Amino acid sequence: GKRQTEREKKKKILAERRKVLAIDHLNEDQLREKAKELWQTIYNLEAEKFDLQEKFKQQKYEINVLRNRINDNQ
Amino acid sequence: TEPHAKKKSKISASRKLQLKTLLLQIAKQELEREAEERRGEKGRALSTRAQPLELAGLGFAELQDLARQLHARVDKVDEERYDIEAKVTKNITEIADLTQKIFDLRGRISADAMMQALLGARAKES
Amino acid sequence: DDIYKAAVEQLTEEQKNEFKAAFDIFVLGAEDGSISTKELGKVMRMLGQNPTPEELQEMIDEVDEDGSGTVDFDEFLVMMVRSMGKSEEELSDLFRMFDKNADGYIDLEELKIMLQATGETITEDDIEELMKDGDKNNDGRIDYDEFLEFMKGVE
Ligand SMILES: [Ca+2]
Ligand SMILES: [Ca+2]
Ligand SMILES: [Ca+2]
Repeated sequence: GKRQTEREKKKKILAERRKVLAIDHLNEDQLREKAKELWQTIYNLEAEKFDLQEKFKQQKYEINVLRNRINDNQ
Repeated sequence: TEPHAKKKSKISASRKLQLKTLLLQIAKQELEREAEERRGEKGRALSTRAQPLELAGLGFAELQDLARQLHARVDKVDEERYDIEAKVTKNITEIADLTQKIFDLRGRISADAMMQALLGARAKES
Repeated sequence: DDIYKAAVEQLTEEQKNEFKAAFDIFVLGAEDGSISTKELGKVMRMLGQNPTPEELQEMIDEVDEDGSGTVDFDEFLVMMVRSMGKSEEELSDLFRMFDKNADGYIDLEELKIMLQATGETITEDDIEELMKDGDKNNDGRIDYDEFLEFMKGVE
């Protein structure tokens, strides 16, 4: 039903966002920089995850208020 | 319905307005305080979740393996981000729907011109 | 209401005297010395307007404070000032700041805390009257819709 479409959509979006790692020509110095680059990517993704978690909490508050307003005005 | 008493207040509407204005100011200060505190919290969360690289003393093959390890981690973190994003998206749909619902449930001449017409030259102050 | 009432409080005596002279034209010949839809309609038409009886009733209801169905001089002053704030999204964020236990309502304790934080000398009367001003449905707390009306026109 709805679950296998959500799952295939997730797989599809993550596949499209994935970058190719090609390191086979790099020397030691280039590899150290490549590692720093990947670390920064992880950092930025974690930062975005944190923003979304904070948004989620504000959204739960907003939804609770909306539900109360609806109940009180019915 | 029958007539009833007017609402009466111990304090002037002018006082209430001053208090409301100050109330909005301090709420706005608390909002800025919340944002600053959240920035601090974000810094600390990122210290834990994305700790610094230790590259000193890794040889060539170790560096190749580290790049592969980090790239794999990129995939995992993106998946976790996607999962929270999906919950945020569903909340947006719910917020939009409830906002419409509450909106539905909840669903001349100026004194200046009037004073000039009625009173003519006797209208000065107003 | 509140912002209009405050404007009325700040009218000069001579301004109020001129408004009284206008009020006297409206009420000329009225049984109870008050403006009904009959007197209001007569004057609006004299002024070149053509309101429907529904618009007339609505004009009265907007300022009628004792449910008399008529406008007395005090209600007339409010009508006059009305005839001459923040966004909802902005007020929604500010509401959350009052709502310290996150229950979707501003209670008396939360109002008190906020008022004290202003630095002004806060009397018990300040607190009780603001709550009564905000709480339209007499449950002793200010909900989101009440908060919007409560802060309407506040800078
Ligand atoms: Ca009345
Ligand atoms: Ca509360
Ligand atoms: Ca209430």
